[PDB]
Amino acid sequence: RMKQLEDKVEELLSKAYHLENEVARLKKLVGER
Amino acid sequence: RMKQLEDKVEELLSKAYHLENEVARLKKLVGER
Amino acid sequence: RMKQLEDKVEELLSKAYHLENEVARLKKLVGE
Repeated sequence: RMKQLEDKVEELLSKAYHLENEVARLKKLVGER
Repeated sequence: RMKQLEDKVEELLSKAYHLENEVARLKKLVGER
Repeated sequence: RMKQLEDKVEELLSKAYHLENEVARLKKLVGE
């Protein structure tokens, strides 16, 4: 229970940080102004 | 409180999964691969 | 789609950091 919840939070946070990096790259690939 | 937060982490992980799907779609759309 | 995605990713991050704080407060209560 507690440790499992903590591990899922860490899984979630790394996923979110990778999503944040992908969004930044994509914005650069789109090349809007 | 424990099941409220267990449910919350599953809800956010599901959101992250659908956002990863969207990142893969946007890379295909912008010309990548 | 690009802006919609950026906004959803910002909401995800915000929600996940708030959840992390909540989980740490719960860990103080349940220990382990």
